[PDB]
Amino acid sequence: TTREKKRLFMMQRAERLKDPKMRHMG
Amino acid sequence: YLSDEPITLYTGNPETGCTMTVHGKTPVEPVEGRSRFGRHTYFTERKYCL
Amino acid sequence: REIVCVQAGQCGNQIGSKFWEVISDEHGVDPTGTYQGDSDLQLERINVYFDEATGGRYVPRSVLIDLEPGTMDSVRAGPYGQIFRPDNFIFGQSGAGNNWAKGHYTEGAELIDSVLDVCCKEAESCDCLQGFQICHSLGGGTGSGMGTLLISKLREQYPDRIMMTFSIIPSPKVSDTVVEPYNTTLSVHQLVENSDESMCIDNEALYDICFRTLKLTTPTFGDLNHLVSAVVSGVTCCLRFPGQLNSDLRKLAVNLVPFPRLHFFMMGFAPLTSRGSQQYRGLSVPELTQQMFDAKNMMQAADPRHGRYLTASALFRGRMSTKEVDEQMLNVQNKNSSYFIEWIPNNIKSSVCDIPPKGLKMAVTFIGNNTCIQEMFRRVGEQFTLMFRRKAFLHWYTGEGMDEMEFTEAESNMNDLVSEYQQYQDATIE
Amino acid sequence: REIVCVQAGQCGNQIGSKFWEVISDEHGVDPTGTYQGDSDLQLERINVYFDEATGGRYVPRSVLIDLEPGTMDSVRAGPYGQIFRPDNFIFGQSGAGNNWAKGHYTEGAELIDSVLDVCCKEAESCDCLQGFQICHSLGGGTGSGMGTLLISKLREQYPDRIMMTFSIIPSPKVSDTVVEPYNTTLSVHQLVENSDESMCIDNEALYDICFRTLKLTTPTFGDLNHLVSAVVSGVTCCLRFPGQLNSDLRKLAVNLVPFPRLHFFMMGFAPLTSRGSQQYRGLSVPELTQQMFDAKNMMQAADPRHGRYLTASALFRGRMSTKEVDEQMLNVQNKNSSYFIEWIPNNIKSSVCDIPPKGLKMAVTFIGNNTCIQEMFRRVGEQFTLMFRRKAFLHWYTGEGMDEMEFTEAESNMNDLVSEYQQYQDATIE
Amino acid sequence: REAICIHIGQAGCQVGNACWELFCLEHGIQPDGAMPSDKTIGVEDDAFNTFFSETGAGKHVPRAVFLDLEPTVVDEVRTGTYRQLFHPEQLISGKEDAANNYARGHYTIGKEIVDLCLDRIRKLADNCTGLQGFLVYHAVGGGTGSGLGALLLERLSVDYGKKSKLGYTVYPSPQVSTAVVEPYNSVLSTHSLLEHTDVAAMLDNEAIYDLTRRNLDIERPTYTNLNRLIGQVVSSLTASLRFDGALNVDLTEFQTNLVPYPRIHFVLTSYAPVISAEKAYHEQLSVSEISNAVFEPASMMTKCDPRHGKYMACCLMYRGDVVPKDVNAAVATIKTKRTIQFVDWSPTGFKCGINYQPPTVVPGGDLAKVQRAVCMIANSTAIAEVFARIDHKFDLMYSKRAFVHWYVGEGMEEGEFSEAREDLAALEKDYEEVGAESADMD
Amino acid sequence: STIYNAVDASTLNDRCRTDLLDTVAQLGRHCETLPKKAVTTADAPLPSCTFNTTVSRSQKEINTYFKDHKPKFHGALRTQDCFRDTRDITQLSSKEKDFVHRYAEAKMKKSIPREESDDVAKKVATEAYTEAFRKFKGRDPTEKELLEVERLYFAYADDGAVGVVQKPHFHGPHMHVSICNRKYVTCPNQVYRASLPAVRNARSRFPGPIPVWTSTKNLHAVASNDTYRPGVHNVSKF
Amino acid sequence: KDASKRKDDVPNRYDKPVMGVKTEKNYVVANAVENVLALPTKCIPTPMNRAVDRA
Ligand SMILES: Nc1nc2c(ncn2[C@@H]2O[C@H](COP(=O)(O)OP(=O)(O)OP(=O)(O)O)[C@@H](O)[C@H]2O)c(=O)[nH]1
Ligand SMILES: Nc1nc2c(ncn2[C@@H]2O[C@H](COP(=O)(O)OP(=O)(O)O)[C@@H](O)[C@H]2O)c(=O)[nH]1
Ligand SMILES: Nc1nc2c(ncn2[C@@H]2O[C@H](COP(=O)(O)OP(=O)(O)O)[C@@H](O)[C@H]2O)c(=O)[nH]1
Ligand SMILES: [Mg+2]
Repeated sequence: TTREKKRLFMMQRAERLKDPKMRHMG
Repeated sequence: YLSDEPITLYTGNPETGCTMTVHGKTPVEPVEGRSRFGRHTYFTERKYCL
Repeated sequence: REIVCVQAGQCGNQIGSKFWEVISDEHGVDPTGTYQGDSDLQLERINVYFDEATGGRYVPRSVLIDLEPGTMDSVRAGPYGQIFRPDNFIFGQSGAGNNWAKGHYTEGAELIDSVLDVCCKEAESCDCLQGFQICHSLGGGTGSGMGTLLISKLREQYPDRIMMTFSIIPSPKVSDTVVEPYNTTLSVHQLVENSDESMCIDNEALYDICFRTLKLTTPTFGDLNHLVSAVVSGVTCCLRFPGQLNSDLRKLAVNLVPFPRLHFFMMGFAPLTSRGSQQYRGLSVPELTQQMFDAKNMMQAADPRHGRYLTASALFRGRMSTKEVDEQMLNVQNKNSSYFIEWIPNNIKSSVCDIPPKGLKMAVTFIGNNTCIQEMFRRVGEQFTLMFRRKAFLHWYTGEGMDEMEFTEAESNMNDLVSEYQQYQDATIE
Repeated sequence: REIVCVQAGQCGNQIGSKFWEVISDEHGVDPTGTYQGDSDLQLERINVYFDEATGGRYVPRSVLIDLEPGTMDSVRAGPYGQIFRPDNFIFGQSGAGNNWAKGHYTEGAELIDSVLDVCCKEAESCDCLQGFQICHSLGGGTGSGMGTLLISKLREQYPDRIMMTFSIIPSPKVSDTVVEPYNTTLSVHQLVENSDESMCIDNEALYDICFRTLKLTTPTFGDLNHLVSAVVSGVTCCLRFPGQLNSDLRKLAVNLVPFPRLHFFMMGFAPLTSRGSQQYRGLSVPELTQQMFDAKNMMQAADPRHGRYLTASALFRGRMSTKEVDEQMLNVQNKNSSYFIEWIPNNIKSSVCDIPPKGLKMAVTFIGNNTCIQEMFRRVGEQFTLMFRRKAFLHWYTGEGMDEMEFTEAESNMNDLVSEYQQYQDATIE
Repeated sequence: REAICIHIGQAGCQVGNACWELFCLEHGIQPDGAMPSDKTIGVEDDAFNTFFSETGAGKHVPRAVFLDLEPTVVDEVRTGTYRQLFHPEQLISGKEDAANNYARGHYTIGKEIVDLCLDRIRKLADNCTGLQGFLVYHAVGGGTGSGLGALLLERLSVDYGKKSKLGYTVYPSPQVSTAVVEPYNSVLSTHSLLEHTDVAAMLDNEAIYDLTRRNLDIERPTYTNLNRLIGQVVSSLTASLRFDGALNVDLTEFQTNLVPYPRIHFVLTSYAPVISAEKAYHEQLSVSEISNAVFEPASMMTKCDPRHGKYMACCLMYRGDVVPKDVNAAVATIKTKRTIQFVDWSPTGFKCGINYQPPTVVPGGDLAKVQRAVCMIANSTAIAEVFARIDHKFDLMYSKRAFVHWYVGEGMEEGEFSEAREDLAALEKDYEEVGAESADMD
Repeated sequence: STIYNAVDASTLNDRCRTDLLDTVAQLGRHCETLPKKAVTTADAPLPSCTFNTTVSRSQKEINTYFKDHKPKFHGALRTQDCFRDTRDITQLSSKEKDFVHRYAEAKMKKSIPREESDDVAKKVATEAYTEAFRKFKGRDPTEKELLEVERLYFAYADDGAVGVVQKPHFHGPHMHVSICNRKYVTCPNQVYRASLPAVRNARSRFPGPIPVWTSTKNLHAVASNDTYRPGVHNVSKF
Repeated sequence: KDASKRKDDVPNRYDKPVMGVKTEKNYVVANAVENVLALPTKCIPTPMNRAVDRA
């Protein structure tokens, strides 16, 4: 389903960008 | 002699535990092999913030 | 009757840290901010220095300002640092460079609006505001420039209140910086116009207090700042505890200042004695009276023996008789008539307060208005004239933008202050 | 008393999504549409924002419009997207291209009839209709063109209701598009004739709110849209809950607008504080009022200190005494008297509502009519004059069909609006 | 909160190897650029930030460029032990040397290489948020160091403007010499150093050889010893930015306290506990004794005697176990001495600094390990005597135009010799005039 | 829809319609009277390639009212002074002029006579000062002692006496604190005319740690700390 | 060729600024005369005018 994949991608992106160092230079 | 920390007034006595309280100190990293007098600036400079 | 504190520069922030430690101890406030005291007398005036935050907590009404954040991380890291409100720390990015013009004109004007916003936030919250209290050094860079700038703005906004300053001035003997005379001269020019009452302290006098009276083996700046915090917390004691003869900062100003420019005072605190000696002497009003006038216990390099007292004030803390206070002040006034200005019939005011600092049976703080303070300013002017005649380091200040005429203004104003004190010293009844 | 909301373009659709999340939370509506609340006070005014469909569920009276379906697929994918009625989403097949003329004349007229049909179907279903509420950006393409087209058609069809708009306008410092001045000028020309009351927001002001006040480490557009959703949901609180002194959108308009062209207002919401700082300061009516007038808490780049307040309104939510509200608003009027227009004896209206926003015991929203809004329009007109004198990009608009005379009319109308604000901003001693 | 180092030519790159070896070992960065840290956000330091930046893979890289016209020394850095520490773009090398000609470096060859250096420095300055100066290492005796150092300082002074440039310079020794044409290059170099530097520290190899023979017990010293001493001095001056202390000193405080007039910016440097291990057993090392040591002319790293001039300002940096009261007692005792003289217009002659981090020990080093040290930089009129010995050698060679045809053929007008010689004469007269006691009404 | 159509289609009576339309017309006229900014016009010498086109682009194209009421109250307090009116704030004060004269005398190493002015305020102040000096001491003041007139600020009392303001107040708004707190825009202790000081814009800097400010030349350009400080020169009255 | 001039020349040892400026006055008499001429002031609110006294 498209909605499930979009929600999953957004959740993983939010998990990645939570660390400021990783947002800067990951 | 290349690795031991010199005994100071600001490090206190290691074999008695006494340590004078003075101005100019900052929080200390607990990692092994690091000096305790390294500067700490997280409170006033949140690094990598935007 | 609420006081607002301003802490400026490294010296000011460190003295402030020790002051708030002393005040938190006297009112039984835990370093987490929780009240843990053991008498209602402690709680009933807590509002004077602390505001109440939600669920038990108390926060201290103080503003911290500095041009480099190195000190601010140190005070936040200190044992009581957590009590301070995070929004109350104001800091820049580049240092004062030990330059008065840089601290006053370039980074001063950049930060001054945010400090005035915080000071207004603190002042407008009080139901009735008493004077401000400021601690700073005159020899530094951000302390001198931004302290005098902020004093000028607060004096514009609250001209009917009291303006009080505690100020450190460079020793003629142990300087840490070469350009001290310029910063000191410009700052005293600002203070003599702006202030209502100013206390001056020499680091040399605190070292002599520690070594001769306390016999400390290894004194540190923490001890000097502890002595200063002790007197600062002592002057306000009658504002916040009951007593047989109440007193107030405005009452001190009215009794101490004969004319508006003569507002520079000497400081002392009496019960100081080494741990070896403590077993040999009990506290009593004669002992406090003898120590309070002993020049060994005075916090300035000028000595009373070269001048005359216009006025003096003594505030006593503790359970004691009023007869002994009155008779001691009468005996000293009658026996020592040569050290008192003769066209004033009685120079000493006394005050008595019931609540001593915890763990001491009695204490007294002494404030003195003596013409010998003119000797310090003349000495600073000598070092300035030696440096100024040769334009020794002037290009830094001129590069910031000052006209040389400002230096001549500061010299003329200091010379007029010395002349006015000298003329009142040699006045006569005729 | 029912409100109909219209959300246009990507910014409008995103703010609408956050608004409907906040409103669904306050009335306890599950994302399936089922009522799961815990007090009858929630049900008695649910009609104001929701219509009831059979078997319990509620659906929100909102129309979704955009020229490219990307946002609609995003809102359908959102956490509350399912609640929306499928027939209420209207979309085309090609974008606005950031061009006002494209959004207004060619693709606008093709869809506008279907939007008017849906809006009329929604309006005629209400038992009593209150004003419309519209969210859109003025710098975009479909937001500006179709929003102003729809505003004109609804004002023709419902001239006796209220027309209220919340609008975001491009920063001169943080812009995403080069042709922003043309779209902004034409949109302001349409709004000053068509609107009854217009609120303006700068993304720069919301970023300064987040960074200085909230100390957010990594802010996102969702936070910006929450601040906007908070003020919009706060203005209507007195319409839908009991209180000691009820208020209404029409009552706000009658007290705020002295003359029909002066209907542009500033907004603020007071209880904003970072999670670390909140333990150090309790909320109280003096604190909310002081933050409420603090320009740091105002959502536009223009500063009130460069103008004067003609009128202001404060809506309080929570259980509180009327004496503190009245005396605080009197104290603020007396203390800042130079910033209030002198030919109106009292400029502030107050209102009190019993039910606060979720998670806060009390809150206040502020609406202000201040002449400093002229600085924003002057800045946009300056950038327009730089671009228009050189015919910088006009061929796009002329190829769509616009007469240059439209540009000269819009410029003249905005210049007259700036002049009217400028005469009242400055004092006249004579 | 950061400083960028620019290394030019052979002496500057070799001194750079010792400096970066010390800064790595003091902070703890491994030779491949790795350093373990704490896994929880907020419990971490920043002292490395002055000299290193970390990559997203966790490698550390230093804020330095290495500039040379011959490949050999940079290829030696590329193939040595620190191969993985430096970014390869930072190590810039040309094809052929400036052949001891200032003219060849300035006009013909440095003109080709200078734009790559400026592009690298720009890329470094863009990755900063509180840059507070440039540190430059070069020798004025050689062709590329003099010519390209001058050209690069001129370009930096136009592009960056107010930013400070502090130079550590190896000047030609008064009787030890390595090349015949040293006077011409040093004279032409000093004009550029005069216009484009805020503080200039002068070094002579003959003084550091004397210091290593007298204080240390080394019979056959080599350049690595001198470079390790220079690295210790630079580490002492920059420690005030990197570690906790009682009295910090920002680089602008040095310029404010040490420079009285904008041209009077040439300073002498000395370091106190230079002592061998055997001596440590029999010597106390109190604050007053090392303070007395810093004033002995046997401690200086430049061959000049300060008793032939007057001091204008002194800056004393103490690191280690020192208490301010002991510093005050020491400075008052120094002030009492009659062999130490200050100009009468400078009554408050001293600046003090106190830092808690004691000096680091390097595995192959020759200094003993000590709990405290003091370092001094001071401005004195005696330096005017140092320029006179180079100018005499210039006059001796120029009286017969001994080698001028190389400079004129490689692109330089003969007039530049006379202009530079007159500029050094005026600088000598400025140091004579500023140091004259008092004045008179007529 | 225009206002005329709405008025003509409304349910109001004729008189209210006429009143509303007249109000709108008067507002329009008063708006026309106001100072304004001139509408922009395209330049004349504009180059080519602005009127030209391209084949693909050509294929794409489709082708009085506000009366003044100033009520006066009997026995209202005096809020003006002659001495206050004479002085101005942009020029040098009298004490500054005195210092300039003393500086010139010290530089030239000789006494310089002062200029004589025919201002009536100076004469009134000198007469009052001479009377006070004669009351305090039997002598008349000398020329040297009459220089004190320049260093002081003078004002009239309510009954017409001449006095000296010991402690002047700020010419902007300030606080007088009593049993209640109050703001006074004007107070008798003020020396200069009352004015509202200019303030710096709160949103001048970028929303972030980067050093970007707004330019001093226009409202949209940006600037940084390169060779000048843009944060100190953003003060403006409006 | 670079011909820029960044640093100003050092001053002569005889070049001195104007300094040592002193004003001459008798502070006792001046202070007494200023105190005699001083105007009284009050920090209490000014008496408010009644609504009937309008013209
Ligand atoms: N202290 C010290 N002095 C050095 C060192 N290397 C060279 N010198 C001295 O510096 C001078 C030579 O300058 P060089 O650096 O070789 O000149 P260059 O920069 O290579 O210029 P070119 O020869 O044209 O390439 C001589 O006086 C050497 O004694 C070193 O590593 N340490
Ligand atoms: N008594 C006392 N003096 C201090 C303290 N810290 C610094 N000083 C003195 O103040 C002067 C330095 O001024 P400083 O506070 O650094 O100026 P700033 O840079 O403008 O803040 C020197 O004379 C120091 O000895 C302190 O905690 N207590
Ligand atoms: N506050 C806020 N601003 C937005 C949002 N989406 C876009 N913007 C801003 O609005 C402008 C773009 O306008 P846009 O909404 O794309 O116009 P449209 O294409 O007609 O819908 C830019 O300044 C964006 O930064 C949003 O969700 N919230
Ligand atoms: Mg070489």
